[PDB]
Amino acid sequence: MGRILFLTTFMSKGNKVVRYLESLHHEVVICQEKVHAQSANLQEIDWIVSYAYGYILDKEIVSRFRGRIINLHPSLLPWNKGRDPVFWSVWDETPKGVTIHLIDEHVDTGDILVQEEIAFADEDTLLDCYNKANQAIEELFIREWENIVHGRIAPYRQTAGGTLHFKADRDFYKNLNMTTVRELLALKRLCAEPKEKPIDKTFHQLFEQQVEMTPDHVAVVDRGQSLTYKQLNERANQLAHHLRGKGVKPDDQVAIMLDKSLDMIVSILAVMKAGGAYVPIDPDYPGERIAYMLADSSAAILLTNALHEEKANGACDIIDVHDPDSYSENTNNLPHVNRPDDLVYVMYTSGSLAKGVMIEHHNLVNFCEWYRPYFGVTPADKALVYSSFSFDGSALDIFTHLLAGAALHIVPSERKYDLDALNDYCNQEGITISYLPTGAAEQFMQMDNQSFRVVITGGDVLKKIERNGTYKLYNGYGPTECTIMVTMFEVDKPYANIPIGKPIDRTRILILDEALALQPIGVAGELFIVGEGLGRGYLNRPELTAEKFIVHPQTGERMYRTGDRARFLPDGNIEFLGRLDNLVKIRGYRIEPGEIEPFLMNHPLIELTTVLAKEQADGRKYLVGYYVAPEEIPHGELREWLGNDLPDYMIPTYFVHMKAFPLTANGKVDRRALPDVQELLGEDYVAPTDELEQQLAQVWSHVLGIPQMGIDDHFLERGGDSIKVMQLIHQLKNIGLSLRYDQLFTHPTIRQLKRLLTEQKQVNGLLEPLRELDEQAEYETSAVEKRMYIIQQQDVESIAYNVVYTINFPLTVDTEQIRVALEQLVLRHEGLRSTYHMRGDEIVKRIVPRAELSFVRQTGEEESVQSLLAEQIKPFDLAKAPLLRAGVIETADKKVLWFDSHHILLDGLSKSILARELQALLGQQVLSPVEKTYKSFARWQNEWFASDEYEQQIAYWKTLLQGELPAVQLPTKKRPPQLTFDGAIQMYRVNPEITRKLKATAAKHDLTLYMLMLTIVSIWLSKMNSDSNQVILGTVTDGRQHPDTRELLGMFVNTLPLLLSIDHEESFLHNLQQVKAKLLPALQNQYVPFDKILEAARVKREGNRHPLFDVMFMMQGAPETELESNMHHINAGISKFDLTLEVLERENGLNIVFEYNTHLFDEGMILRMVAQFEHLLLQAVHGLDQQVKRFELVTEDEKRDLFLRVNDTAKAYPNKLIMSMLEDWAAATPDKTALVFREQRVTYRELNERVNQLAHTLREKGVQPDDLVMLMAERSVEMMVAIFAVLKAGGAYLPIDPHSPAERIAYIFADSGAKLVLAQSPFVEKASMAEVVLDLNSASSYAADTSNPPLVNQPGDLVYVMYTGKPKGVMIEHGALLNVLHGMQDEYPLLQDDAFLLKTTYIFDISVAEIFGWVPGRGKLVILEPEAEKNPKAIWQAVVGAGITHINFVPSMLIPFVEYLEGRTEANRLRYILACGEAMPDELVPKVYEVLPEVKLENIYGPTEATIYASRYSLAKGSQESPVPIGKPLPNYRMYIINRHGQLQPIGVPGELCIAGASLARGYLNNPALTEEKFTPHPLEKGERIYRTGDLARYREDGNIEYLGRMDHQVKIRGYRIELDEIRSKLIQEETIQDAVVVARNDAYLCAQEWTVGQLRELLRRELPEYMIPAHFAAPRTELEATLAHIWGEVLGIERIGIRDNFFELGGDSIKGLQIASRLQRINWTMVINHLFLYPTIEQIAPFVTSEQVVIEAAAENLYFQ
Ligand SMILES: *P(=O)(O)OCC(C)(C)[C@@H](O)C(=O)NCCC(=O)NCCNC(=O)CNC(=O)[C@@H](NC=O)C(C)C
Repeated sequence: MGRILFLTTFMSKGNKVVRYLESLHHEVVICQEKVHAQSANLQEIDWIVSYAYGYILDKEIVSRFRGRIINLHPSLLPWNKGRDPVFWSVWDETPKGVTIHLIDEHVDTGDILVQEEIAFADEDTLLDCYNKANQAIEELFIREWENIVHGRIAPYRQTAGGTLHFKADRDFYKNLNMTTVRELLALKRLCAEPKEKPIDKTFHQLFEQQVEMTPDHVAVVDRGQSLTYKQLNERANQLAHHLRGKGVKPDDQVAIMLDKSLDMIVSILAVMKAGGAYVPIDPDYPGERIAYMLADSSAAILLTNALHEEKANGACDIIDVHDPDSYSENTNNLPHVNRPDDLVYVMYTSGSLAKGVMIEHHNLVNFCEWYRPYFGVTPADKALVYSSFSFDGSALDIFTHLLAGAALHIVPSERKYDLDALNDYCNQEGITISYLPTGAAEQFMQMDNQSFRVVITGGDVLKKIERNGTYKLYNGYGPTECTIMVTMFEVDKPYANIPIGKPIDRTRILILDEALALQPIGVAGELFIVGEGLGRGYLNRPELTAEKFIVHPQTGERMYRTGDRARFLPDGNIEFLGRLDNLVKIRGYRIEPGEIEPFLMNHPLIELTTVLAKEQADGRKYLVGYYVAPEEIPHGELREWLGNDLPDYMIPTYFVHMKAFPLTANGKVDRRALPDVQELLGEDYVAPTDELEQQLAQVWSHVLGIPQMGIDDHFLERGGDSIKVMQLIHQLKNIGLSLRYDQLFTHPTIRQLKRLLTEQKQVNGLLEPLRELDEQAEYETSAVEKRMYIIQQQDVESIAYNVVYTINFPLTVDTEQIRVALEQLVLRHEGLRSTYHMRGDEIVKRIVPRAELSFVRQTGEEESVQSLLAEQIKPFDLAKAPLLRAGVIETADKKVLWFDSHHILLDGLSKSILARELQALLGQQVLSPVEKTYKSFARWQNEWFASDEYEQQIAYWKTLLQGELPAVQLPTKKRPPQLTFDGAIQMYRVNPEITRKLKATAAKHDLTLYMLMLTIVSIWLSKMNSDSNQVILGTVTDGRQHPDTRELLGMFVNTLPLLLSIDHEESFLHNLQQVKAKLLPALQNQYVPFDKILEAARVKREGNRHPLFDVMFMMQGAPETELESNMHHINAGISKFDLTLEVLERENGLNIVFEYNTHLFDEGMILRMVAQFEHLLLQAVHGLDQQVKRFELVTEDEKRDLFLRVNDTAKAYPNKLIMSMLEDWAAATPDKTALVFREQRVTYRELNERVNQLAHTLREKGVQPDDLVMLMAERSVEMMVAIFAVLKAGGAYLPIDPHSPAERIAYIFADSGAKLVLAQSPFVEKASMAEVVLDLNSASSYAADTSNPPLVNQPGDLVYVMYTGKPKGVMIEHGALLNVLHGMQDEYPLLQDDAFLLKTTYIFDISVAEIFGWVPGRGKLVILEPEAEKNPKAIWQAVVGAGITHINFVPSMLIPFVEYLEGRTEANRLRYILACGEAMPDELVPKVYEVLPEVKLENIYGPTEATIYASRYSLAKGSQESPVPIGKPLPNYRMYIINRHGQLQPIGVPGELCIAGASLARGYLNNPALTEEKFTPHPLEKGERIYRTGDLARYREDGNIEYLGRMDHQVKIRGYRIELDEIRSKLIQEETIQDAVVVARNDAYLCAQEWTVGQLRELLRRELPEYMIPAHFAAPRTELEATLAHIWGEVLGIERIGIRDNFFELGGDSIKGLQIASRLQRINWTMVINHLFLYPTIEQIAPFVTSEQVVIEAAAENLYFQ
């Protein structure tokens, strides 16, 4: 032992490490603050252990305790030294690990003691990586601390190079903690600084270079006149000489007021050559505007003519461009005075006076030097100067193409607006490339153009892509402040939101938040531009330039504040989402009107769309949808068209039809000339006509929050939920009318609702208030409160039903104001002051006046917040208040408020109420005191349980949940024997777009979003349950039966079992309506407690699963407060059920949370399932009229992973047929041993020559290719001589067992119709009814010619016909046999020194692998004596004597061969024992490797219709494979597992195995019907055939297939499939291995050296589920067991309970355990309820618990009053 000073600052004081040190009987002194060398915290201490310790230790301390200071750093030092190490281990892509090192004078550079390499998953979030890393360094310390303190570990120095980081180095990569590793590394590439050459040129320099390259090329074309490059250059130099002499210096602002002409191009280049920048002034601008631009530009010279000279009013030195005295005689290039950082132009932006944007030379050059190579601009191109020279569009028109040698065509403003004339000019002049603004483009795309090859657009949101031309379409984005454009996208596909593209050269785009921090990919934010497009700024306006042109506080880079919202897509392109301020609020919903335009244009008749937001003086804002179409479209039609996938507040109130959209002169839609409309409520508004219709409309207005409802307005499509329907019903009770929850979906408008209720009379008393209970000592609990109490008492140390939520606050929030407000809520709500105790056998509640809240204040870092939180999640004692612990973890950037409650208090609605009231109290707002208490509701409901309605509702579940309920066997792992509540979480986010389509679809078809998701979940579960027609799942309801309990803090949620049906042969919409028809009756009987529902159903209690259902589907509405939207639910590693799906509406989308049992599902299994749910969800929302059968579960990524891991087996194999190999080999090695029968040896030559003779004798009998001759012979050399001779002649051999009954051979005589029969002498008389019968033992049936007969067979000719219920003839071709032989030879090679054993009967295909397995490789075939296959002695004698290396065994016959060999030590040459014919016992693998080491046991599978084999799995000496897979396909084999509808099944889901490839059979002989049934073409093979095996099989994660039995011989007990092999193995593992086999009989029931009677059930109970226990195969001892029998019997209701009786079998539940424990406490016995689940028998549990509470009698006995 020794004293240890534990130094931690951002970790806790009670960590696993400290407690482990205390467990070793150490004294751990913990200091969370600074320590000075003279601090008493440094005396008598032997070690110093640091762990997330802020502050650096003093120098004297490091030297004084040298070798005794130990730090726990969560990194693989030397990598990521310092702060935030785990995050930097990912972002900098460094090695991952953890290090226990020594402390030196520097930051984590000391010598290492131990180090471990941890691995992060790409799909793990950063927070997941933090927990994994911090746990690894803690467990490593627990593992090595003793080896350190005892000096058993030698410190080693660090490998040289690594990384160091500090505290503020992550303040930009925040907001990224929930982002996965792959998505983080992607955002890195998409937003990290790339490595390029700078710009050392100006435009005139580059233009003067191109002028020398294409001097005589036409440069500008105005009217019919033209100008070449040299002529343009010389005319500009003349004017620039005159300008520079007048007094133009760099950074001057010479203005130009000319119309589009040649003189404009000359003028522009003259200013730049002189040295200045040109300020374009439109000659048509107002006079005051012209003067402002001149005054602001500070221009002394004006380049105008005589038409626009008087528009200056003596404002500058006018230089007429038509006066010859304005041009010099110098046509030589001027001397250069400019720099790449000089102004080139100043264009003004009238964003409403204008602002002069200043652009420099290097900005334009970077754009021009990118434009030319991007679009391939050649000197052969033609572009038009379309845009006015007062906009940056003309810069792209003029400057980008002049640097490429192209020709500019000046567009007269007389045209330009006539897009028909522009298409003419473009066609008759061959214009190839140009830039058209968005509005003009979308109108030009309706023109027949053949000249353009590239058309670029940009300015407004581009939507239309359908064009009448062969030109490529490009979309661009960019503000004038950043040159012209910064991103470019090629419009290839149709897009809803056409991307603005990827950044251009020397330009980087960043999507940031309001704090200028990096947003994750997909999350929107402000577009920030960085690169060589950023100009100097605004002219004479430095304040605004500092506002938009900012330097980054963390990157030091100059950025432009675009003010636009955008998001990065995964591909790399940027998607424009709108302006950050142009968001309008319609019906209280902030929307972007531009999101509606793509849906309206998708209408078949609308070709142009623009949605505008207009306002009325009253305040209300309305959307107007302007559309261009051939004629008008009905208003309702447009409301229907948008209603298919848009909510109501985004459906415009008014629609305006237009012939053509007005365009501004800039090329954009006018958006101000668009006609106006008019306070009307629309055309679909029908006002109430009766008193009841107005009464209902006001109730509808109150619930849905919409004023002036319509008679034909749909409740669900205007915001109605389930709670809104129940509100409507309750508000109608106050009126006096009764509406059922189902009648709303059948009457979803006020019109129909009136017709239903107008015949009803107002009844009083329909809504009774809740009576407030008078003051009492104790209060009775509710049924759900009792149930939560019963659950917690099973394991009184469980956190499964603990409710943890965290909220991240800014550091400005007073931590005490939170505590104060939380302490107010403890007073306001009696639930926070309620304590639950037990009075006898009754659970009661007691309210306490005041309770003390636990508010722990801590300090932590980002990589410790979770582990600081995880230790605060401790069990609750339901007898102690406040039942809610809280606290605040303060980091350097946030304050994490946390609280932990119990589900007996905090349900879903209680969390929303608590967040609402905390946000009010934190806002210093008043809180009107509460009015009702949970004690009142409990009494109300406990009384309602004795009503008549309750008896009606309990009959619904008794008449429904009784019978053989559905069985959902999800593809899980092996179910643990007990119950596991260990779990994890995976999340799937549905984007806001699909979320709208899901909601709009549900509303359109009288459904809620919950009903729609429930069907998708039901279909998802059904398809995983082998396409079941019925499923069972669970859900949760609010449980607020009395309407006065919606503001109370308590547990109300009730659990409902949902029995649903899915018809795969019908549409999604059909199943959607039938799901509603099964949910609504359940919601009408929803208030029966779940424990009573189970009892009424008379359900089992199988310990491997949960009652009634195993999967739960929950849905919570959107957050009502902002404090609620910023809350985070914590799982803490608990899964209450096998799988839970919760759909949470967050941020206009859907966050679907997958809570799963970690013992039943892996991370990869869940990742496949969340991807399959998305696959079905997208398939369904886009396939409503489609049948559910046509939806596929497997994803394209799973289809391609299954191919690569399984069906990628193609390998080119030689086409030399097996006969030609015997010829080729015999000629090479003629006297080498080929056959060995008994003690005689045949050589290749002897075999070949003997085979040749019988071949010639066969040819003269009419043996032609694809002719069949039957064989009746036993194991001999003649059989081998026969078989090979059949093939040499050209035919195929048909094996016929010679000892077959005459009826069988007659059948195969008829079906084959074959005439020839090669038989042995004892069987010639059996072939009596043939034609040509030859005795193989008579030299008459042989000939003299030892010559090899000619080759007459082709790779597609039949080689044998194996017969298999009347047998059928499987026809096998040559190349089929050649492929399985080459594959087996490539896998299990038989070489020259190796051999085979002929032991399988030739009426079995496995024999063929022995008949021919030796020919490739030139081995030998030892022919086992006939009937010796049953004698393992004779078998063994052969392998030892002949050196047999390849042997085939049926698993049943390998058992007697593994025996006998037990003990024998004779040497062996065996190499492969290939097993096939039946399922391999899991116990045989070790038995084989024990008796015969060095052998390689291999399990092979293959039907006769796939030659011989098809799949193989190599068993290893590890002996750990319980499934015993049949394996993966062989070379050029492909296997598929399909469902009942022909779809590929995913991993784990069972289906029918199917085969495909080269070694497939040609078909059944004389049975084309069966050939068409079992050999079918399939889209998986692209029209090629597949063989239906008829065997059930499942895919494994490895890829190896598992044999599940024949589909027509499948055993199912109560729906669940039975694996009878797993039953026998669990029965054989005992000592008495009688090896009894289990089989199923029908009465359907399972039946199967010890007097085991019913005790074997107890053995098969702790390993197998009750549905896989074979049905057919009182002695209380002490006073304790005698007592236990009485309490059990009295509670369970059973008489004479004996020990060794299963408590749960006797009807036990977690409720009856609490009763049994309660009765036992009053007699001072102590039983733990969890022990009942571990020791379900009395003799088992009586010692393992049932301790006594010691009673004493003393203290003060005698008193003496002095
Ligand atoms: P015993 O186990 O032998 O007897 C059987 C019974 C019926 C007693 C027992 O098995 C039982 O009660 N089963 C049902 C338990 C159940 O349904 N628990 C679910 C409770 N609801 C939730 O966990 C989720 N509800 C919420 O409101 C959460 N919202 C989101 O998570 C809150 C935590 C906010």
